[PDB]
Amino acid sequence: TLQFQKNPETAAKMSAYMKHQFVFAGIPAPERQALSKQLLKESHTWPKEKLCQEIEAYYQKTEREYQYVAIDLALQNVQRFSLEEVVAFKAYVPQKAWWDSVDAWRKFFGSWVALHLTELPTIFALFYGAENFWNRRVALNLQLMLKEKTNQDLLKKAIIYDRTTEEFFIQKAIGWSLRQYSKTNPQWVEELMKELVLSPLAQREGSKYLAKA
Amino acid sequence: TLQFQKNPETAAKMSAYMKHQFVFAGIPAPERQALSKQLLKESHTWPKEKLCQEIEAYYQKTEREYQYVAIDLALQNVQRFSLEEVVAFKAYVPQKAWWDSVDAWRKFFGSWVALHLTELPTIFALFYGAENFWNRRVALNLQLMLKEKTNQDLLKKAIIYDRTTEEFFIQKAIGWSLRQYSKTNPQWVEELMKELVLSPLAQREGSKYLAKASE
Ligand SMILES: [Cl-]
Repeated sequence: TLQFQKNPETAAKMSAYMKHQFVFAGIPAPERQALSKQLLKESHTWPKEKLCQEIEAYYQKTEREYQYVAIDLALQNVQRFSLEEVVAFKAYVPQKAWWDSVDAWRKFFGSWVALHLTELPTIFALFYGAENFWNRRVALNLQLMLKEKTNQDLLKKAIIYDRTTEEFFIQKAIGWSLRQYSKTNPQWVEELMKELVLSPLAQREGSKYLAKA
Repeated sequence: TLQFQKNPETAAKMSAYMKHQFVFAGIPAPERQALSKQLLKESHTWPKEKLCQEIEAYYQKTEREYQYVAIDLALQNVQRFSLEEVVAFKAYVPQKAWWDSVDAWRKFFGSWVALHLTELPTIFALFYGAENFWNRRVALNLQLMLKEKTNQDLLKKAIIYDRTTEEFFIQKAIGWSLRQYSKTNPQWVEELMKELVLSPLAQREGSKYLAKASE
C-alpha cells in the first residue's frame, strides 16, 4: 500500500477539527489526491476482487486519510459496480463513522444511483429505517445531487421517519436535504416545512436558500 | 447482444458514402448512440475477459455499425486498460479498415495516451513506420487532441517519414496534424512547413490558421 508521511502539526489540527474522532497523517484533500493519483489511475485496470481487497486494506489502516483513499477507490470505480457489489458496500458506512466518511460513502451511493436511476428505490430501501443513524443519514442525503430526479415520496418518508430524532447529525441531514432540494423545488420544500413539525435546527438549515425563512 | 433493425434506404446511402465496401444496417450515429447507451453502461461492469470478448464479437459482426459499437466499448472503458491491453488493440486498426474505423481507433489511442501521457512515446512507436498506412495514419493523428501536451519531435518525425507518400489518407493526416497543432503552436507549425516541402494538399490543410502577408 501507499504510505503517507506524518505532518504532525497539521495532523493535530485536523484531528481537533474532527473532534479527535481520528488520528490524521495531516494531508489536505488536494495533496491526498496528488499522492494517490497513480494508485487511483491504476485501480481502473484491477480485477474486481483485487479492487475490493484494496479498498478493505486501505479502510482498515489507522490514519484517517486512508479511509478517504479507500472511498476514492470506490468512487473512481463507481461505474464498474453491479447492484450486488454496491449493496455490499453498505457494510462500511457504520465503520469508522463520522460525518466525513459517511458523507463520502453517501456521495458514492448517490453517484451510483445517478448512474442507475431505476435502482434509486432499491438503494434508498437499503438505508431507510436502519438501526444505525449513520446509515439513515445516507438514506436522507442519498438524493442531494439528483435535482429534478429526486424521488419526493422517499425524501419525505425519510424526514418523517427521523422527524423528532435528537441526533445532531440526523437533524443536520434533514436540513441539508431540504435546502438542496429547494434549489430545484422551493415550493415543495417550503410547504413540507409548514406541514411537518421539524426541529428548529432542521428548519433553519432547511430554509437557507428561500427568499423568506 | 445489441441487434440493429435493417433500414435499407439509409443503409444504401451510408454504404455509398464509404464507397460500397462495407455492409450497413442503416443506423446513423446519433441513433446508434441512443440505441447502444445501455449496453455501453453495463459494459463497465463486465469482467475484463468478457469486455475483450464482446469487443471482439461486435467487431466481427457483418454490419459496419457493429464495428462502431466495438470501438465505443473500448472508448467507454478506456481507463480499464493496462498498457499491455492497449498494445493488443493495435491488431484491430488494419482490420476492416477505412477512415471511419481507423479515425475512431485513433480517438481511442489518443484518449488512452491523454490519460497516460508518459506512455505517449510507447504508443506512438507502435504505429510509427508501420507497413500498413492506416497504422501510420494513427501515428500522424495520435496527438490531434493533445494541444500543449503534444510531443513535437514525434509529430515532426512522423511527418518526415510520410512527407512524399502519395496516399490521400496519409497526406490528409499530415495536413490535419498540422492544422490542429497550429491552434496551439502556430510558430512551430510555420517553421516546420517552411523547413519541409509538403504536398499541396498537406500544405493547404495545415496552413488554414496561419496569417497571410497579403493580409
Ligand atoms: Cl476529498
